[PDB]
Amino acid sequence: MIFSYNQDYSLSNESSLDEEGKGRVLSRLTELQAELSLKNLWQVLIGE
Amino acid sequence: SMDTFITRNFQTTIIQKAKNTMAEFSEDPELQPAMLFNICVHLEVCYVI
Repeated sequence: MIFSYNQDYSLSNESSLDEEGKGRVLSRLTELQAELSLKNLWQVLIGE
Repeated sequence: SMDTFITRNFQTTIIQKAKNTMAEFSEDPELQPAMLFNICVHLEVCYVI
């Protein structure tokens, strides 16, 4: 079950995860990434 | 500092288990925030699911 911050994902099985969690996960990821990029904490994560 | 951010955003249990994971992998949580955050998110998503 692969997920990303920019609304991109890859599920091995389709019926394993239905459309509700898929929303909350991407929402949480995007919200977090937003909160990080908002307070300049992304560069430290992207950095080595 | 993300050390504050993670405290604000994530729960206690996540930080505890994440730090326990980083402890078991023999790594300092405070000296490596990125890994702590990655583990925190990676651990949170499971619970979210």
